[PDB]
Amino acid sequence: MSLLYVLLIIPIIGIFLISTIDSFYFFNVSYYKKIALITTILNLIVSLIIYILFDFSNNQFQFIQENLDLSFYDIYLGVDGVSIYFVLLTTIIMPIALVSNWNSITNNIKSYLIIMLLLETLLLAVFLVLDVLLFYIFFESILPPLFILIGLFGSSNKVRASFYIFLYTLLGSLFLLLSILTMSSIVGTTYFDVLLKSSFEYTTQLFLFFGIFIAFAVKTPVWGLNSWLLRAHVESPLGGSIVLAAIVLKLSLYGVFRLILPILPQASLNLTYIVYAIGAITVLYASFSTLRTVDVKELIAYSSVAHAAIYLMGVFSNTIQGLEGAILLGLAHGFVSSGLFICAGGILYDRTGTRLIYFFRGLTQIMPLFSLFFFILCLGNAGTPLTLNFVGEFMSLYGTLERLPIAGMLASTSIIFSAAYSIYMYNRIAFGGSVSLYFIDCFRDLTKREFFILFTLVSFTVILGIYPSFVLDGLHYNISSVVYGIEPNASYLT
Amino acid sequence: VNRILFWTGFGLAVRFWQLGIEMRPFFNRKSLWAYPLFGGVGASFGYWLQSIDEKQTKMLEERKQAILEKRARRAQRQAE
Amino acid sequence: LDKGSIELFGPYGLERGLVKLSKNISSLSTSHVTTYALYILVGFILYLIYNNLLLDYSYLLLIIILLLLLMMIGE
Amino acid sequence: MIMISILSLLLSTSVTLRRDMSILFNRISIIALAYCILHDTMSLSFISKGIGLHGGLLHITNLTQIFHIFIFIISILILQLTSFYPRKVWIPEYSSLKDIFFNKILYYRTKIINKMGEHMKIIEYPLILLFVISGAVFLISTNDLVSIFLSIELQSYGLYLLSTIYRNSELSTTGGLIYFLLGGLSSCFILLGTSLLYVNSGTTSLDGLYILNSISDVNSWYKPYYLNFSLLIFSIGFLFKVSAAPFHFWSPDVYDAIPTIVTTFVAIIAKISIFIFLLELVYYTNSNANSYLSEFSWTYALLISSLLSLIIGTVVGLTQFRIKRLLAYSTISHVGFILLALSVSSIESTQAFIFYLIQYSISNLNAFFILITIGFSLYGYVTNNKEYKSLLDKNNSPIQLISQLKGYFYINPLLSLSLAITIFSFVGVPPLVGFFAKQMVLSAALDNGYIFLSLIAIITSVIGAVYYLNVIKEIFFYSPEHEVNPVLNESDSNFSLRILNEKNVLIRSVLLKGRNIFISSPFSITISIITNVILLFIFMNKEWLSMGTILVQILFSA
Amino acid sequence: YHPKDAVHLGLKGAAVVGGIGLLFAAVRTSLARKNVGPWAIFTRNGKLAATFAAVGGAYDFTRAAAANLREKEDWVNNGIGGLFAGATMGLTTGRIPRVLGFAALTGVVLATAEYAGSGLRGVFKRDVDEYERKEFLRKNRRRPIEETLAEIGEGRGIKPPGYYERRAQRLKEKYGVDINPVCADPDQ
Amino acid sequence: FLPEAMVGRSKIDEKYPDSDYPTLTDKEDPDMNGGYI
Amino acid sequence: GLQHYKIAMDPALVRLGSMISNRYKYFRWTKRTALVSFMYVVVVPSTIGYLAYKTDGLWDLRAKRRGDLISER
Amino acid sequence: NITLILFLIGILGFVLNRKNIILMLISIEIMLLSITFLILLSSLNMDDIIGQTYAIYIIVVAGAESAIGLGILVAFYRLRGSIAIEY
Ligand SMILES: CCCCCCCCCCCCO[C@@H]1O[C@H](CO)[C@@H](O[C@H]2O[C@H](CO)[C@@H](O)[C@H](O)[C@H]2O)[C@H](O)[C@H]1O
Ligand SMILES: CCCCCCCCCCCCO[C@@H]1O[C@H](CO)[C@@H](O[C@H]2O[C@H](CO)[C@@H](O)[C@H](O)[C@H]2O)[C@H](O)[C@H]1O
Ligand SMILES: CCCCCCCCCCCCO[C@@H]1O[C@H](CO)[C@@H](O[C@H]2O[C@H](CO)[C@@H](O)[C@H](O)[C@H]2O)[C@H](O)[C@H]1O
Ligand SMILES: CCCCCCCCCCCCO[C@@H]1O[C@H](CO)[C@@H](O[C@H]2O[C@H](CO)[C@@H](O)[C@H](O)[C@H]2O)[C@H](O)[C@H]1O
Ligand SMILES: CCCCCCCCCCCCO[C@@H]1O[C@H](CO)[C@@H](O[C@H]2O[C@H](CO)[C@@H](O)[C@H](O)[C@H]2O)[C@H](O)[C@H]1O
Ligand SMILES: CCCCCCCCCCCCO[C@@H]1O[C@H](CO)[C@@H](O[C@H]2O[C@H](CO)[C@@H](O)[C@H](O)[C@H]2O)[C@H](O)[C@H]1O
Repeated sequence: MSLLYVLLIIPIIGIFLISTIDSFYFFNVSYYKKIALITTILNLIVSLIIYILFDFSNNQFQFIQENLDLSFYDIYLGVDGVSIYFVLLTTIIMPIALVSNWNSITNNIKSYLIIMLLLETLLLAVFLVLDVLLFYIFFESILPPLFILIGLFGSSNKVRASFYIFLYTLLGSLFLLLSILTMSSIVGTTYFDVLLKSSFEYTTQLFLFFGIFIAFAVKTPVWGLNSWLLRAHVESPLGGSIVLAAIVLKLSLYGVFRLILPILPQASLNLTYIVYAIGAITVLYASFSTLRTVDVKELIAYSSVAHAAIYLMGVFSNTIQGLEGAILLGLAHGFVSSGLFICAGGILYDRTGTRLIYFFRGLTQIMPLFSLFFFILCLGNAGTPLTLNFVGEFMSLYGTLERLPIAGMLASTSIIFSAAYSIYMYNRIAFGGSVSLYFIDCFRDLTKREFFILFTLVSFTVILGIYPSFVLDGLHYNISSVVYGIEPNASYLT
Repeated sequence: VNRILFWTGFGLAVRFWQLGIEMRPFFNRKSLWAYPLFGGVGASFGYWLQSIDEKQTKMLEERKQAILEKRARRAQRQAE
Repeated sequence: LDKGSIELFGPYGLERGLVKLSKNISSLSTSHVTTYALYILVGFILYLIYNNLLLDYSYLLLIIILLLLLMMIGE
Repeated sequence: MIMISILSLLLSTSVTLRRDMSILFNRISIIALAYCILHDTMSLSFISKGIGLHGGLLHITNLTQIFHIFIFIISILILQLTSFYPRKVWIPEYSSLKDIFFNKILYYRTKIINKMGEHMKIIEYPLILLFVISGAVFLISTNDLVSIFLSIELQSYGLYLLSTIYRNSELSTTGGLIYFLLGGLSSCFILLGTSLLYVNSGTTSLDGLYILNSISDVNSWYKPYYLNFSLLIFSIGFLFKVSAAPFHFWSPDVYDAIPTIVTTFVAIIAKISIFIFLLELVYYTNSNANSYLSEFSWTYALLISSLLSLIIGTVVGLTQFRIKRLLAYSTISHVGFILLALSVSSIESTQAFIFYLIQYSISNLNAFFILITIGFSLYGYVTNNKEYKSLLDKNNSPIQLISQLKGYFYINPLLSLSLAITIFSFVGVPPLVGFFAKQMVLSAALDNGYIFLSLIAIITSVIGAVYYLNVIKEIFFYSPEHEVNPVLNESDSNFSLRILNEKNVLIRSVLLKGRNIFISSPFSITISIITNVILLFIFMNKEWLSMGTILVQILFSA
Repeated sequence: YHPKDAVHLGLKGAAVVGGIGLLFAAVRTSLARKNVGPWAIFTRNGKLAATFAAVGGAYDFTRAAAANLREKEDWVNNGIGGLFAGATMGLTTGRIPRVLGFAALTGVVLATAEYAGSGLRGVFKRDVDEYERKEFLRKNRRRPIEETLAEIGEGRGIKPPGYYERRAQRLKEKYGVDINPVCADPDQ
Repeated sequence: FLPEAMVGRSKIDEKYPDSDYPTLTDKEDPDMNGGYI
Repeated sequence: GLQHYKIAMDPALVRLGSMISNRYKYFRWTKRTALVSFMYVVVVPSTIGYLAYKTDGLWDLRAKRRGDLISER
Repeated sequence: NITLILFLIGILGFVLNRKNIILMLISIEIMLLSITFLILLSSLNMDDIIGQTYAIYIIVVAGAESAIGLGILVAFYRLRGSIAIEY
């Protein structure tokens, strides 16, 4: 069997073991948690084995298994240098997601672990499948377990929040389905190798673009459309919020390198000015309203909207630099947003039971270790050099500017306004007076669990910010096949 | 995937779900014979689906050749 | 906007309108066989009118869309 | 074989008056339907668009036999509901082959198993279903107008009788009355349509009408306007029988009033026969040549019905609080997808039509079994909610409100996920089977120019998903209002079960509490086989979809 | 093209759409629960028939008018008549927001119905071999460079062979400046 | 012919009452916030 | 879930948050709200889009030297 | 022309009926007598015996619906005590 199926089967084996141990024993919930965490370690172990054996400049799909037994819907699993790092991020994030929420679930612990083990399978799949109809199948199988992850383990406004993400993500995904169905009917299949050969007529590509973009604007999400995220990324449990922002948000970032860039190039080129206008607006309106947010977890959720706009504008630049910067900023947001939900929804909400920023002040005086990590995370969210977030923004903004110079200049306002929301939140909670008077008793500082998941996540952000070539070497050759263009003395050689 | 493998497992999955819906214990020793019976029925149904597959393949093959005569022979008569 | 026109012109507007719409339509369903029979004949006449006068398809949608709005309005 | 079965069963039930003798007559109705499956299975060794039999008044087709067997198996699964007691008592001391085959268990089974329950006492219930099945498998194979009329009445009249068979319920008799009075008017429409066919063509044979339509379809004294006008009246009656809007107000009321056992059968079987019959009629009334004939195509009524059924079925269901009324409206939104695939007559739409009908008949069946099993499960539970106290026919429909399902995840977690997997299939979420059905219907419509209807369909699918999620939120997002019965576990309350042997000597005595009472195996196994088919279709799709591709290859062949 | 009398056609919609709504008021009176009488169809439910008449007359007239004004026949006019129809729909409820909301909801449907093609009747048949049409669009993998340039245009990173010499011409014609870049090397 | 509890429009108004959706006017709510003084 | 530490929850601030979370239920269409809802959603993005349309491929700085022109069109 | 008029009478029995579930029983049979009567008069015109036979089988199904219809109406009356529709 292929080694890419081993990534899928392990979480499946782990769900089986959680449901069949109580039959060998009133077993403790501690042993439920250990099995799920070990089984996400193994996926990470395997995924690094896949990465050692990867070939950084091969234009054929790798780790493929020859099926030669065709059906109507067959799983085809290939790994490519444009998808490898999305897989690695998934497998590094899911253990922290489990450890972060280790004592906070308290009830329905089996069901909680079985959903996350299910989620890791489906999100691993969406990066590994070699069809665009297969891509859609897994891109939307994550929807039922997320409706239940929010309504069982979510906060007060959990019911409306779970309806919002499900219904918005269902609606937006059904316009992508109509366009995928058109592509398949014209071409006969949705297997990548046969689609990338095929070139659609301009008018068809103009109508496939309207349909793949409706979906991804719903799933970025852009400003006019993000009302599900400000509910779902907040009412959800801590572990739900980590997966939703780090991994689920990137399903459409990686889905533009497959669905738009190679098969609808003329449409992408001629409509970019519409994308850039939308992207510029969500860099401003989201930045303006991230200043006035009184919910700490909601402030982090709103930050993701402004970040996602920068990478969306990068993936539409037709430049090798904005394309790699978009993947780097997708990865960068993955580690940093994870840490700030760990700070907001998993530490202050553990100790105070509230998310209102009015009750917090001067937390440096009694939690110095929280303050140190909270400040480093806050500076990466502000796009400060030495973090992977700065590199992703620099390259994303450069390509946005080289393609359409006016929108990149309005996108670069982020540099100013991301810094203004990030420092203002940090100053209000850690600094900004003395330990607040609403704290009747003292609050303990970080536990050894809270320290080491923040430390792990922060370490990824810095070392990748110093040596981004750890991720750039795989991207260069594979990214070099989604650029559309020619130069006069370099093309059509004889 | 292998049909005999999928269907054998499908029968083992059907036993696990039935005990879960009944809330009866999975794996009590004096009832473990159910898993072999459910798996054997899953093996047998699948040997029947392999015979179904074999015949359908012949039929779809013939038809794709017939549509390739109708399109051909019509083009032959349009050459006049 | 965020807590306003975006939600009034969207999920909260659609929620408020549709629930009122469906309460009105289900106010038609009265379990009176006498009223059900008239509804079937009414639905029969419209089919005959549609597919015998060769009416413009657009003429139908105007009726259908105009009907939905009257169910949005109460009293 | 269905006819030999009705006559033999009729003679046996005619000379008995014993009500304890009903469970066994339902078991023989399952064995009887198994011989019919062995006969139609062996009648599938030929290729033909059709063979007229019995003087041309009947026809046999590969699509006709497949549907005959599908009808017989869907019938064998509903029959299990009346052939096995709802609950069973199981102990690991009596669980091996030697025990279940050579040993025996003796205890007071009457109040545990509901031996004298209502659904276990009607003796003619296995017979009435067998007369409905007969009308269904005749309608599939009708080659003449009179045969159509006589078959549709055989099926319709037996549905009315099934809906009135709980004679001591004010609800059931009310529903049978609504069904007969609105069903009789539908039959006038079907009779008017056929009469106007023969009176203008001189023929009652469908093939002659197909040829008169074939010769007319060419791009003066006798325009064939009657065919499209006759078939539009004709389809109005069949639209009512399948409850497509606008003629749908009857189904929510009848499906909620009659007992849930009964609504499994009545809400499935009539659509399977009516929709298969219409497909052959749509194929041979097609206008290949764009002429004035295609402007009055009768298929437009199905296009307007499908459009209206998509809207009505998904909008009106938002405010339902009764589960059976909810499921009635959900079926109307599913016939809006079946009706669009039928209206676009293409090779892709017919293959998508065939898949949608079979898988939806299979999944809505799971939705009916899960509901009936949850009703039987609450026997060991009690509740103090004041609203449940005032419900009517609490024995014929145990679950009536969606609020009675609050916190079922806490009572039975996998039964709740079976109801989740089935409802998410109605929504059309991947990787579930019901996704792959709506995918095919949308692709068929888009490929052939029905872009406007596709956008309407995906919009209403969002709206219809709202009331499906309300059911899911109710079962999982809250804590139950149902508590375990305190007496069943009282420590002093135990029922003695005796293990005997072949020569009736005690092997063991055992003390059992309410913790030793479970769901019966026929119900648990049936639920798990269908929940698994919905969840694992992406790994087992070749034989099911290939059967449809071959079937439409013949109907369109030559 | 052939001009059409807008006023005539506009009345036809009023009678066609209004005629149906008159049948709806007939249903309302027949299902009245009191002894309201036959003439109640024109007194109690008259506003039901009037709004159908108003909407029908606005649509067909305004569309036929817009057809004459633009001297074209296409999906666009089914839009203009649609907006003026929903505009009349909201005039009855007396709320300004509903006037815009109904018009948006009404007009977007009618344009979408027409541009997508007439679905509710017989869809137009091209009467051509579908196997040839589908197979051509699957194996039409390369195109003449000139064909793509028309839709996207040379520039924006699409610099086809000879772009610089052409750009020289384009700039000279517009700015009026001869292009002569500096050697940037002191020898040769 | 069916009981009012089952088809009646009333229990929809009890399960989905119109009061779920505020409709305060310019007098009782100028800030559009809920009557927040 | 877990019991948190004691917080002097302020009756005033709790209802302020409860005001914000429920704020959208009271939004109305007035002449004031339409004006803001029209400028932010339509005018400002339409204005940005127009500049994005008119300057597309207008300028390139790549390799351009003295004697050459930044304008590409 | 008599056949169509008598069909209208059955239709109009459904138009004017708010309370009589018995007249709904009656008008269905007036509608059946129209359609059978139309089939018969066209059979005389075409010298066909199949139209006569088709009438016979309509008459036999028509009587059977009366038995099922009056039987179900009896089952309803036993628990109701009234055939009336409150309105
Ligand atoms: C497509 C469908 C939707 C996709 C998402 C699927 C989500 C599946 C969730 C996991 C399956 C159900 O998870 C199930 O939860 C119930 C809750 O009563 C647990 O059941 C147990 O809960 C607690 C645990 O301490 C016990 O005290 C209690 O006695 C027992 O009922 C099961 O041990 C667990 O397996
Ligand atoms: C482009 C437009 C957007 C596309 C589609 C977006 C649709 C999202 C709208 C969903 C509306 C919310 O859906 C509905 O919300 C209410 C709460 O408000 C929920 O109601 C629930 O929460 C309330 C909170 O007091 C509780 O009484 C209870 O837990 C429950 O009734 C319903 O269970 C849900 O049906
Ligand atoms: C950035 C733009 C995002 C767009 C997101 C998608 C928009 C979806 C389109 C339809 C949205 C619903 O649009 C909304 O309709 C409902 C009725 O259903 C109206 O809701 C309300 O209308 C009027 C006020 O105008 C009220 O008196 C009435 O009681 C109520 O129904 C809203 O005024 C309208 O804005
Ligand atoms: C969960 C779903 C699992 C799959 C369920 C469906 C599996 C069964 C599908 C069988 C039907 C298609 O498979 C095939 O069809 C054709 C046409 O009907 C038939 O084929 C038959 O006719 C030919 C023609 O004379 C005979 O020579 C042949 O021996 C005979 O088998 C059979 O029926 C079956 O061989
Ligand atoms: C385009 C498709 C997408 C848009 C579709 C929108 C459809 C929305 C349907 C909403 C269905 C009902 O959704 C919800 O139902 C619950 C039922 O208690 C109610 O929810 C209510 O709960 C409490 C009482 O318990 C109320 O005080 C509160 O005002 C409200 O949250 C409301 O009635 C509605 O918020
Ligand atoms: C960081 C992103 C940077 C790229 C985006 C901004 C690029 C701006 C480039 C501006 C210069 C482009 O090229 C420039 O065109 C402008 C057009 O008015 C000319 O500007 C000149 O135009 C007229 C003649 O028409 C002169 O009389 C006038 O004094 C001056 O405005 C310059 O002579 C030419 O050099």
